[PDB]
Amino acid sequence: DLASLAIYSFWIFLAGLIYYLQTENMREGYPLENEDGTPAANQGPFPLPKPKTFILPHGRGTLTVPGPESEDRPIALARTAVSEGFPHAPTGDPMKDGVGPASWVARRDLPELDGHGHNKIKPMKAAAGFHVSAGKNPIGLPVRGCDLEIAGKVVDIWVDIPEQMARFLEVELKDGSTRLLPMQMVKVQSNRVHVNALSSDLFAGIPTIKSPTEVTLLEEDKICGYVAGGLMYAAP
Amino acid sequence: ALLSFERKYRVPGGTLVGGNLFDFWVGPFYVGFFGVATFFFAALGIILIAWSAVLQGTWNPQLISVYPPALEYGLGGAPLAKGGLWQIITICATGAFVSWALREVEICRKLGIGYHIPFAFAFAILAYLTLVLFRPVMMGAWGYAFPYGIWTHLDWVSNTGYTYGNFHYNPAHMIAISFFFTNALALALHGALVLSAANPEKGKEMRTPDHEDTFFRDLVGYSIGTLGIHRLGLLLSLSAVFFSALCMIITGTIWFDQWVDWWQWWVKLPWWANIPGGING
Amino acid sequence: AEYQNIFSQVQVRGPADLGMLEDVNLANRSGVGPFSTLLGWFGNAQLGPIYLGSLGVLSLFSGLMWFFTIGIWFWYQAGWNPAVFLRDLFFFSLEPPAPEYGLSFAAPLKEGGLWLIASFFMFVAVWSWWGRTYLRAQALGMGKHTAWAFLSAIWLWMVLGFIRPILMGSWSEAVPYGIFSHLDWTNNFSLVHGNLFYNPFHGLSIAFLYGSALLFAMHGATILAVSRFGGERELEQIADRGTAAERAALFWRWTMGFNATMEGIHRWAIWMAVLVTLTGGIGILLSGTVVDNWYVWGQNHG
Ligand code: BCL
Ligand code: BCL
Ligand code: BCL
Ligand code: BCL
Ligand SMILES: CC[C@H]1c2cc3[nH]c4c(c3C)C(=O)[C@H](C(=O)OC)c4c3nc(cc4[nH]c(cc(n2)[C@@H]1C)c(C(C)=O)c4C)[C@@H](C)[C@@H]3CCC(=O)OC/C=C(\C)CCC[C@H](C)CCC[C@H](C)CCCC(C)C
Ligand SMILES: CC[C@H]1c2cc3[nH]c4c(c3C)C(=O)[C@H](C(=O)OC)c4c3nc(cc4[nH]c(cc(n2)[C@@H]1C)c(C(C)=O)c4C)[C@@H](C)[C@@H]3CCC(=O)OC/C=C(\C)CCC[C@H](C)CCC[C@H](C)CCCC(C)C
Ligand SMILES: COC(C)(C)C/C=C/C(C)=C/C=C/C(C)=C/C=C/C(C)=C\C=C\C=C(C)\C=C\C=C(/C)CC/C=C(\C)CCC=C(C)C
Ligand SMILES: [Fe+3]
Repeated sequence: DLASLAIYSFWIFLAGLIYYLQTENMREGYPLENEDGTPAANQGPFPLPKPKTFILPHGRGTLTVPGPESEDRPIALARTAVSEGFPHAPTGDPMKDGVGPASWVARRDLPELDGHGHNKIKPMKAAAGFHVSAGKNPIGLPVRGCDLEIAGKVVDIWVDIPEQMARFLEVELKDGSTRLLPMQMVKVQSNRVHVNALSSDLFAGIPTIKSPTEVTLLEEDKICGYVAGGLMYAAP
Repeated sequence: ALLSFERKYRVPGGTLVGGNLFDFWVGPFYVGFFGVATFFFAALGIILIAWSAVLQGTWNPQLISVYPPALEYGLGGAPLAKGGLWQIITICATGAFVSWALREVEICRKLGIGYHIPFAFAFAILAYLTLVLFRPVMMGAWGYAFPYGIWTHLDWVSNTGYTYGNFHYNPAHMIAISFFFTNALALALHGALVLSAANPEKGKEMRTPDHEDTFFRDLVGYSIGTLGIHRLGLLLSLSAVFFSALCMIITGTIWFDQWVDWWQWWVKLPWWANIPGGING
Repeated sequence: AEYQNIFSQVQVRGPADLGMLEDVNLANRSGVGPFSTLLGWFGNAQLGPIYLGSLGVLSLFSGLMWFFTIGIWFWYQAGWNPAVFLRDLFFFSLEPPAPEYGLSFAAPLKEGGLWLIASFFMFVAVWSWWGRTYLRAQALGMGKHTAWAFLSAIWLWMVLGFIRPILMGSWSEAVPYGIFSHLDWTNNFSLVHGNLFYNPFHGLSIAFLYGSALLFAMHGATILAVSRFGGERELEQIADRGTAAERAALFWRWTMGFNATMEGIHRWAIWMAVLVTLTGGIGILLSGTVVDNWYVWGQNHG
C-alpha cells in the first residue's frame, strides 16, 4: 500500500540527505592528520566533496574548498607522551606564542568591508553620525585588570557601521599607546571598566595594530585570541 | 585523528577534577574525569536494562519496557522485578546526564570559550528531572513517572494527557507550543538567510550581512541582526522547554481537574458573567 | 561575573540605514521608521524601511479581508455585544459547509459560505506573499532558500484545508477558524484515525520538531560561546576561517566526536526545520484517504 511505500521511500531519501549533509561539512579541516602533520590512515566512511568556489565581493578574489590546508605559522608545542592522544605542552610563553586558548588564525591581513566596500569597523571619532545612544558611555573610564590594578583608560569605541554595534574599546596605557579590547570580554560598570581575563601587567602584551584607524581580520584574531587566553594563563 | 587545525588547541589544562590523570583524548573524544564517570553510569545502566529484558521475557526493542514502582509503593524503594530496576536506572541516567554537562564545562575551559552550551543543556536535564523526580515526589509516588520503552512511553503521554480531558487546554502547554512552533520558523529562516547570501544566484558575488539585513527589511520591515538572531534562537529554545516543564509541574498538584474547566474563571468574570447570547450565555 | 552577551551593555546609533540597492525598485521603499532603544538591547534598533509594491499590497489587503471576514462572524455570534464578544472570544468559530454540500460553492453563508469566502482570501494572501519572498530575493541577487523553505510550510497548510478535503470529497474535512475550535478539531482528527501516535510520519515530524529546538539551542549557544572572537560574522568566517569557527568545531568534535563547518551547520539547520512540515503534510494527506485507522495499520503494514 501507498503508506508502506511512502515511508520506505522516505528513509531512503533521509539516508541520501545525511550523506549530502555530512560531506558538505567536510570542506574544512580535512583530511585528518596524525599528531605529526601527516595524513591519517583512516579517514572515515565519507569521501571529500567535489570542490566549490566562492566569488568574494569587492575584487577580493575567490576561495575554493576543500583545498590546501596550512597553518602558515609556527606551533610552539611539544609532545608529553610517547603515544597518541595526550596534551601537547607550550615550549615557550603560551600568550606570546599563541597556542591553546590563546590561539589565533592566519586570516587575511585585510579589513572586512561592508556592502559598499568601506571598512566595516571604525573608531567612533571617525564615524560620522555615530554616538552612544543608551547605556553607560565607557569613553573616559579607567580600565582595571583581574588583579584589581588600573591598566589604563578608554579613549574611544570602535563600532560596526552596517550593524551599528560596539565591537571594540580603545584603551590608553601608561606609556601613551593604545590597544583594543573585545567588547564581549569586558564588564562596563558605573565608574570603571573591568577586564577579568587579563591582569594589569598583561595589557602591554596585547598585539597592536599597524594602521590607527582600521583593524584587519588577522589583527582581530590575534587580539581576541590573546585576551581569551588570559582566562587560563593569567591566573598567576 | 586530528583536524588539520587541531593540534595548537590540544594543550594541558582546564580540568575541574583529577588534575591531569584523565586529561587526554581517545580518537576525537576528550575524556576527562567526567568522561570516565558518564561511561561508568551508562554501561551500568545499559546492563540493568538488559537484565530487565530477561525478566520481561523478550529481546524485542519495540517491546522491552522498564516500569516504575506501582503506586502502592509510594516514594519508597521497590523490588527490582517491579520498580527497583527502574529506580536504579533513573539514578544512572541522571548520573550520566549531569556528568556529560560537566564534561562540556571542561572542554569549554580548555578552548577558552563561553559556558553557554552546558548551560543550555541543563534546561533539558531539568525537563527530564521534572517528569521522573520533581513531579512524582510532589504527587507522592514514583508511579506517576514515565516508563522507559519506545512505545510504552507514548502510551503514558496519551493516558496522562487524557486524564485531564483534552490537554490542549493546559495554559502553559499552549505557551510552550508557541515557542516550539516559533523556534522552528526562526531556525528555517536563519538557515535560509545565511545560505541565500553565501550561495547567491549562479555567477554573482557572495552577498554580505548588509544584504541579509536589507532582505528582511524589504520583506517584513525589520531585521534583528546577525547577533540578535542567535540570541533569539537560544531564547525561543530554552523558553519552549522551560514552559514544558512548567505545564507539567502544575498538572496533578495544584490543578488536578479537567484543564478545559480551568477556563471558566475568565467567562465568569461578573461584568459579563451573565449577559445573554453568545456561546456561554 | 563575566559578561554573557545576551543583552548589549552599550548601544550605538548612527544615520538611518537605507540598505543595499542592487535591482530593487527604490520607488517602492517606505522611509526609515523610528529607532527602538527597547529592541536595541537584544538586536537592531532600526525599524523600516519596508518595500511594498503590487504583490506586497495585494497580500496585505487580501490578508486583512480574511481577518475581517472572520471577525464579522465573531460579532454576529456575539450578538454585537462588546462584553459578549470579549467573554467568548476563544469560543466563537467559523465552521466550513456541512458534509451535505460536498465541494460546491453553493452552500449558504450561514452554513459554510463565509468560510469559503474567508478561505479564498487567505489563499490569495498566502500565495502572493510567497511570491513576495521570492521576488525580494531576486532583486538583491540572493539564493531562493527562503522561498523554498517557506513552501514546506505552505505544504502542510495546503494539505490541511485544501488538498485533503478535495481528495476526501467535501469542504467538511477542513479546519475551522477559531482558537479553542481548531484545538478540538485536532484532538478529534487523532481519535477518528485511531491515534496519531501510530502514524509513523507523525512521529518523524515530532523528532524534527524536537530536533529543531535542540539544534537552535546548540547553534545559538555556540555562536554566543565564540562571539568573543567575532563568531556571529558568519559570512566572512565562511570565506576566511578564524578561531571562532575552529573552537566552535573542536568543542563539538571533542564532545560527540564529529562536527560541522560555519556554512554546513546552516544546511543542517534549514533541513531539520523544513522536514517538520514536510513529513507532517504527508502523514496528514494519507489519513482518511489511504489509511483509516493507524492502529490497525500498525498491526499489518498495508
Ligand atoms: C499543527 C496541528 C494543528 C494546530 C495545533 C495547535 C496547538 C496544539 C496549539 C496551537 C496554537 C496556535 N495555533 Mg495552531 N494548529 C494548526 C494550524 C494553525 C494555523 C493554519 C493557518 O493552519 C494557524 C494560523 C494556527 C495558529 C495558532 C496560533 C493562534 C496559536 C500559536 C501561537 C504561535 O506560536 O504561533 C506562531 C506564530 C507567530 C509567532 C506569529 C503570529 C502571532 C499570533 C498572531 C499571536 C496570537 C495571539 C492570540 C490572539 C492571543 C491573545 C491573548 C489575549 C489575552 C486574548 N494554527 C493545526 C491544524 N495550534 C497554540 C495555542 O496557544 O492555541 C490557543 C497551541 O497550543
Ligand atoms: C494526547 C496527549 C496530549 C499531550 C500530552 C502531553 C504530556 C502528558 C506531556 C506533554 C509534553 C509536551 N507536549 Mg503535548 N500533548 C498533546 C498534544 C500536543 C501538541 C499538538 C499539536 O497536538 C503539541 C505541539 C504538543 C507539545 C508538547 C511539548 C511542548 C512538550 C514536550 C517537549 C519537552 O518537554 O521536551 C523536554 C525535553 C526532554 C524531556 C528531553 C530531555 C533529554 C535528556 C536530558 C537526555 C536524553 C539523552 C539520551 C538518553 C541519550 C542517548 C545517547 C545515545 C548515544 C544516542 N503536545 C495531547 C493533547 N504533552 C511534555 C512536557 O511538557 O514535559 C515536561 C509532557 O509531559
Ligand atoms: C517530551 C515528552 C515525552 C516524550 C514524548 C515523545 C513523543 C510524543 C514522541 C517521542 C519520540 C521519541 N522520543 Mg520521547 N518523550 C519523552 C522523553 C524521552 C527521553 C528521556 C531521557 O526522557 C528520551 C531518550 C526520548 C526519546 C525519544 C526518541 C526515541 C523518539 C524521538 C526521536 C527524536 O528525534 O528525538 C529528538 C532527538 C534528536 C533528533 C536527537 C537524536 C537522539 C536520539 C533520538 C536518541 C535515541 C535514544 C534511544 C531510543 C535510547 C537508547 C538507550 C540505550 C541505553 C543506548 N524521549 C517525554 C516523557 N517522544 C517520537 C517517536 O517517534 O517515538 C516512537 C514521538 O513521536
Ligand atoms: C490529541 C491530538 C494528537 C495530535 C494530533 C496532531 C494532528 C491532527 C496534527 C499534528 C501535527 C503535529 N504534531 Mg501532534 N498530536 C498529538 C501530540 C503531539 C505531541 C506530544 C508530546 O504529545 C507532539 C510533540 C506533537 C507534535 C506535532 C508536530 C510535529 C506537528 C505540527 C508541526 C508544525 O510545526 O505545525 C505548525 C505549522 C503549520 C500549521 C504550517 C502552516 C502555517 C501557515 C502557512 C501560516 C499561516 C499564517 C497566517 C496567514 C499568518 C498570520 C500572521 C500575522 C502576522 C498575525 N504532537 C496528539 C496525540 N498533531 C500536524 C502534522 O503535521 O501532523 C502529521 C497535524 O496535522
Ligand atoms: C533547550 C532544551 C533542548 C535541548 C538542548 C540540548 N540537548 C543537548 C545539548 C543541548 C544544549 C547538548 O549539549 C547535548 C549534546 O551533546 O548534543 C549533541 C544534548 C543532548 N540531547 C540529547 C537528546 C535529546 N534532547 C532533547 C531535547 C532538547 N535538548 C531540548 C529541545 C530530546 C527530546 C525532545 O526528547 C532528546 C532525546 C542527547 C542526544 C544529547 C546528550 C547526550 C548525553 O548526555 O549522553 C551521555 C549519556 C548517556 C550515554 C546516557 C545513557 C543512560 C542510561 C544508561 C540509558 C538510557 C536511559 C533513558 C531514561 C532511556 C529513555 C528511553 C526512551 C524510549 C523513553
Ligand atoms: C518548517 C516550517 C516552519 C515555518 C517556516 C516559515 N514560515 C515563514 C517563512 C518560513 C520559511 C517565511 O518566509 C514567512 C515569512 O515571511 O516570515 C517572516 C513565514 C511566515 N510564517 C508565518 C506564520 C506561521 N508559520 C508557522 C510555522 C512554520 N513556519 C513552521 C514551524 C505558524 C504556526 C506554528 O502555526 C504560523 C502562524 C507568517 C507570519 C509568515 C508569512 C506571512 C503571510 O503569509 O502573510 C500574509 C499576510 C497577512 C495575513 C497580513 C495580515 C495579518 C493580520 C491579519 C493583521 C495584524 C498584523 C498587521 C501587520 C497589522 C497592520 C496594522 C496597521 C495599523 C499598520
Ligand atoms: C476587534 O474587531 C476587528 C473588527 C478589528 C476584527 C476582529 C477579528 C478577529 C477577533 C479575528 C479572529 C480570527 C482568528 C482567531 C482566526 C484563527 C485561525 C486559526 C487558529 C487557524 C486556521 C486554520 C486554517 C487553515 C488549516 C486553513 C487553510 C486554508 C487553505 C489551504 C485554503 C483553502 C482554500 C479554499 C477553500 C478555496 C479557495 C479558492 C481557490 C483559489 C482554489
Ligand atoms: Fe548561524
